[PDB]
Amino acid sequence: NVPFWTEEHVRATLPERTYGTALLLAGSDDMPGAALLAGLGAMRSGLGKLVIGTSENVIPLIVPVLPEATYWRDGWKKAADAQLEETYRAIAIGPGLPQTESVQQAVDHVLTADCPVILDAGALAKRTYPKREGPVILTPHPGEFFRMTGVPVNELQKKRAEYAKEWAAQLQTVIVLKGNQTVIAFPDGDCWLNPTGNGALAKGGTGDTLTGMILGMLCCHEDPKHAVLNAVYLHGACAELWTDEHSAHTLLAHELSDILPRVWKRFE
Repeated sequence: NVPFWTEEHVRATLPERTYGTALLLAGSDDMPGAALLAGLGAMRSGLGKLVIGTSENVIPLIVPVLPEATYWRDGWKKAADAQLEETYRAIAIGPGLPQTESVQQAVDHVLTADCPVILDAGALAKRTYPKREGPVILTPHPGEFFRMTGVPVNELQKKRAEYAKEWAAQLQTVIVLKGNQTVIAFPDGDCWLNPTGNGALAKGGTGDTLTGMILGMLCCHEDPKHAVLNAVYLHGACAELWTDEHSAHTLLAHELSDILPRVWKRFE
């Protein structure tokens, strides 16, 4: 069946430490937290610089915790009106964003850039993608996969790998289908199962940190496929480290980012 992306694979593909500038389009007035979670995840993951295109009111909520980030005021809204005039190593859009047509407009404009693009949360919708050199990485939860494909959650959960591989090929996008054993399906037919992680991840916010982690690693890995696989793996590994001395019921998403420094070290 589908092979696991093992510690062996992680150790052989992680980069040895410019590291690129990433753009994170995330966070809105009622879902501001996602921008901080994704921002922390991204900056913890090897990038050189991070520009956060978030709503004006969200900026002040990020600064005290992540003073290393800089901003593109109302970036995700502005992205809906015109193509980006700045060059980025990788872009992520969706965490904390509403499921609206305006967000989809921003997605269309972002896709014209020459770099890997991650779509998550609010940026995930039933649609098709334009031919481009950079990979498009979708990170849906089962419910969002249903929104994207029409495949019922109850049906999807019975054949996760098959459906993920099926749609990654049909859409020609990378698909990180989250769950107990996250499936990573690539457009070229490659597919893997993530072996790390536990129920501590089944709580709001962990997906936002993952999106940030993928964004950051896309900036330090020469191979985007390895960046995605290693991000999903390390994200789960942080949750496993947490449960050694803490109850899986008590993890807060932002703590995965606090743990990554030591976990990553182990794989070097």
